[PDB]
Amino acid sequence: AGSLTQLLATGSMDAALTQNATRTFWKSSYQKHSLFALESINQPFTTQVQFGAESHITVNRQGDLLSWMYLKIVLPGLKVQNQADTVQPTQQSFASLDNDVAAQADVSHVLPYIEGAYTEASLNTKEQLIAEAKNSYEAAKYNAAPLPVAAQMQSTEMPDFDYAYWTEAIGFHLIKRAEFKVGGATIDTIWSELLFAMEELMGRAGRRLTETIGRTLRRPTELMKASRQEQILYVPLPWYFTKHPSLAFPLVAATYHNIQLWVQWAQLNSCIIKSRSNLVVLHAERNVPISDDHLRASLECTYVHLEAAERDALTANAGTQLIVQHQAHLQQVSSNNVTARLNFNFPVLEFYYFLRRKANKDAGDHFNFSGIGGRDPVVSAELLFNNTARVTQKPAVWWRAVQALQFHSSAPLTNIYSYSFSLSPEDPITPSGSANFSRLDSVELALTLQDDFGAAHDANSELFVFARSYNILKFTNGLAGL
Amino acid sequence: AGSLTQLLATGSMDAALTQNATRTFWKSSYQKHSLFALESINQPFTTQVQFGAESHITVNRQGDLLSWMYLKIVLPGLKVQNQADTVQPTQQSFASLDNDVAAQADVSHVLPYIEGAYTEASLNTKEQLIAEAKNSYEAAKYNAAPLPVAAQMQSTEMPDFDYAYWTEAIGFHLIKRAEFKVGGATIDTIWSELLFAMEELMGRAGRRLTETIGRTLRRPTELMKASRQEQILYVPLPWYFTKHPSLAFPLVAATYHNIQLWVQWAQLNSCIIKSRSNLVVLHAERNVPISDDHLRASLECTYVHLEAAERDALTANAGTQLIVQHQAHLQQVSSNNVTARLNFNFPVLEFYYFLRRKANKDAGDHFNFSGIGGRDPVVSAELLFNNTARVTQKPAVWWRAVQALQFHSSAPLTNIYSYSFSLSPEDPITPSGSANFSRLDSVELALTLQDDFGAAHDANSELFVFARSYNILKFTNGLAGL
Amino acid sequence: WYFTKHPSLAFPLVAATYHNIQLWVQWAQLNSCIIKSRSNLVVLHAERNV
Repeated sequence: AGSLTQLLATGSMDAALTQNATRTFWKSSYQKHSLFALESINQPFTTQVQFGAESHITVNRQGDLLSWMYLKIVLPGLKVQNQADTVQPTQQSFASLDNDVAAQADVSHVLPYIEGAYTEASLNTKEQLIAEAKNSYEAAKYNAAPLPVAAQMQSTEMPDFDYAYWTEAIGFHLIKRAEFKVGGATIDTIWSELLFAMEELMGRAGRRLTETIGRTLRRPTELMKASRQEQILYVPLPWYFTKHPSLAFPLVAATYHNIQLWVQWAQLNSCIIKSRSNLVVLHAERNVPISDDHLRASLECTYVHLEAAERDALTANAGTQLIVQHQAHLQQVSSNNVTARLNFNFPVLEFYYFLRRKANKDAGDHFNFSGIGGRDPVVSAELLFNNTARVTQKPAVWWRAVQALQFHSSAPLTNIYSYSFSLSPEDPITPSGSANFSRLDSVELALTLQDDFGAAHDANSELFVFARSYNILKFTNGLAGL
Repeated sequence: AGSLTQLLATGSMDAALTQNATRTFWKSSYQKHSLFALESINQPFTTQVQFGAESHITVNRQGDLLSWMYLKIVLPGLKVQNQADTVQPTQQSFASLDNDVAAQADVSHVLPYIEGAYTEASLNTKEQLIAEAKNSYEAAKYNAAPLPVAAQMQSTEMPDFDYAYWTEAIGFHLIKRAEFKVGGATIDTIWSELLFAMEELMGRAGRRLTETIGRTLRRPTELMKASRQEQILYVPLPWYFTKHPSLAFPLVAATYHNIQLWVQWAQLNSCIIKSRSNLVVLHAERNVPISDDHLRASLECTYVHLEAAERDALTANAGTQLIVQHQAHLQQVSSNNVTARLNFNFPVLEFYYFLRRKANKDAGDHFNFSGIGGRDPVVSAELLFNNTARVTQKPAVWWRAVQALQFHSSAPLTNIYSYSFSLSPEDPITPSGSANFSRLDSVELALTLQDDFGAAHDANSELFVFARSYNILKFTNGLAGL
Repeated sequence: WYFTKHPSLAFPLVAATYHNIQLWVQWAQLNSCIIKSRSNLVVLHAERNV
């Protein structure tokens, strides 16, 4: 009686929701699709792959569309030997944990707050004086309550043996820059720092790229274990056509253009960290000093094979694809107040920004975007259009956590900040907002950074700003162009 | 002036995106739906439930559709007593940690690499010699750099007291096989190993089945804590009709067919691990030896009640549902080169494969798909159609991590490999690609496994291959059939 | 086989489309394939040590 009465208890308001219902929950409807197949094919680079060099590949035409694209990287296992035991000790310098430049830079900021005879003190007494000076510095700069000295003395249990390892997220770090080219024109460009920021914000829970890029979430012991043997990494290249099947790049519609991936590789000296400064780093299998020619890479592409009728239709009329392109503003930081002039073009969906200390970069911690003592490097930021506040001054947590909560699949674990003009900037096919920067005379991101950011040992810290913008790729008569 | 100018700054390209806009972001539109209610009802098995037996239930007709289905399992708490203190010590044998068959099998592979007097050595000296021999084995087989001996000596802090526990993910392990039957015909079949693989790949972040199936992510101390008291598990049965409301099984349209769930239960000896070989395992409440009749299970079904008009429409014309069925190829492995002949039928969406060492199975670690020393058991795999490479030789990481990244909600924490012909194999209502195996004369999965896989103590290791295939379930005149 | 002796005798697969072509091989017994230095030796697979 009650359940039937609920179906009868309808009024004029229910008519807007349920009158002439076009859907039922109790019967499945499905759509028929055209026939297609997927094939994954690995392809060698056209030029030699080496650390610090640029390499390119011309993408083969082994199907009708191009869907997924992965850079397959093979890194050798690492071993170490004392320089005294080596017949040829001359190698490039690597970052070493006995010379922690990041910890030395952090100590340099607290030196003015050390009370007593620091120079003559025992090692254990120096560690105590540094921890007390950190409390005095943080009280003076941040009105922080002092932490117990014992809580600041975190011994990272480092192993009592010699090692070397590939840096955190080495699969991204290796790709300093990649360019997707069609007919000799650059269609899009991606950077190591952008790839990491995109994975932090858009990386879905349970599908994080951890193993696929050599990322351990800053657990040095896991990087050491992984680095003792050969590593095979599959780094996704997040081009517009890899984001949705309807955006797959129509190879058949671009028949008269070569499709190329160009990759600028990281220098070998930046890719490795060692336990001690006096160690030589060896290729674990070959027992020779590690060299720039030990980098191996290939391109793994997923091709789509279409039925003849769909292939012929796509060849006759591929039309236009909405694309997202990436733009970069890279700036050196030498002061706590920084203004970035964002000379980006087109309808910008969103931008990301973050800072890297010189000391973190020099320590080989390339994706450590933290400030001094691991703090947030940004105090506040403001966004100006033509000297008018588009976003008034907001604290770092608003740009990092509130923007990520509103617009992104994930909140960043590092100090990555974002701002979206789009309601859904991760939707590759549905435009949901933008600001046209080609119609603004000035776009300025004004930053107030933490105290002493870009001073002394951190002179030439880096500001990264990346923007995502809409453009249109047009296919006509076997040619493709922006 | 700027924001109004952006709305006016439109050209012929914007017309394809925004001309005659059929959607606004500033006004919600909603659809009205028909009236329905959901009811969860628990039902006993029609036959006795016991370990190692087969049991069935005829599903009641308590609503118009059948939606969710959970196997509700009740396991008793476990206690242990010394065999010497027990009036009836005769029980089935259980795996025991004082007789670690998996560790003994791993030691057997490194015996040829032990230098010195192993037989006469002290226990601590034997552990050192085994860790050194592991380095020599891994250097010889994999060109691995040696790990410090202290880093290989992981003491799992096992408690200094007697215990027994239910094996990891016991809720899946208990279900050796389940069959969904309609009118005496098997509509679909699921296996323990498939349920685990499906949860690894399709299990969403924050909705993993951990507690609901007795899974701890291989933390033995948590399995021990849970096993001291009665456990109630709710194991989801992932039938086609549980995946989307429009696929709910139309009970009213199948009025003349009995709907049955058949379950083949795991043997009790495989479900329990104990600290020591000389312990008797007791039911914690009853203080009697644990026996095959201590398994309790019931079926929890979610029924849908429809409004009379929708019920009558569905009874008159339920039509056809697209269904996904599961197929299995199960093979013994006795060599490092394995060819699996996949005699699957219908349009296959995707397949999963993985290996289990005999030693891991015998140790009661039923979902440990790792190789020797916890390594990846697959070096490479190739997929052939009619002796032509459909997927050329690819390394294990491509089949495990790249395929999961492209097509699945999650990456597996265990050595589960997949391959999809579908762009969205987790979409239950939208076909997005398949390969029709009923039109292929041969489908071969060729595997190169790690060295010594399936040799000696691992003779009769297991290969599992599961496929997901499309079929159609038809409803006509109160009957249902494939 | 006759078709391996001269190019003009190559077996015309296209002309035999409705017949399966099969090679059947009867293998020698393992006991006949091996000779050893001494009667009291066990013969092992060199790689597998079985």
